[PDB]
Amino acid sequence: VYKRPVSILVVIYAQDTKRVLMLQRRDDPDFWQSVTGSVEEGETAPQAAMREVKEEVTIDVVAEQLTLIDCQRTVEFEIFSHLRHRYAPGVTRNTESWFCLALPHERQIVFTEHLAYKWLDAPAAAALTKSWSNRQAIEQFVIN
Ligand SMILES: [Co+2]
Ligand SMILES: [Co+2]
Ligand SMILES: [Co+2]
Ligand SMILES: [Co+2]
Repeated sequence: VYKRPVSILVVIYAQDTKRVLMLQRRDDPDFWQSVTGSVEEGETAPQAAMREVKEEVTIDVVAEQLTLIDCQRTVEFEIFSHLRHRYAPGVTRNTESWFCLALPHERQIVFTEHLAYKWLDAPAAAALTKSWSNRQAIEQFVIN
């Protein structure tokens, strides 16, 4: 089915080390990223963010009393040519809203959508990712 061109990005990082959790995509194994996901019909961006965090890295934010922060930033970017097939005909732009999630410590991650995970210092995570928006979010909200 078609992916929706409205998405969320959740930058996950550990408060004590400031390392950033990066996840290896299955459709593009060269693409490491923070948690991203489409906003589905009838849900809000924060709902989608909490849902994708539960689905993709098995972290439940309500139960753990963690705090999902809305970064109050939205960007729009061109969908990678090789991934665009997943969107409806004529759709080439994706609009992405940013969130930040601070864990108290690095931890062991069980993932579902990805091939592997790594904890990296923020500059390295930032340089590693293929997504300019993911990079920018790490730079502005982890590094400062
Ligand atoms: Co995703
Ligand atoms: Co999704
Ligand atoms: Co997902
Ligand atoms: Co999905």
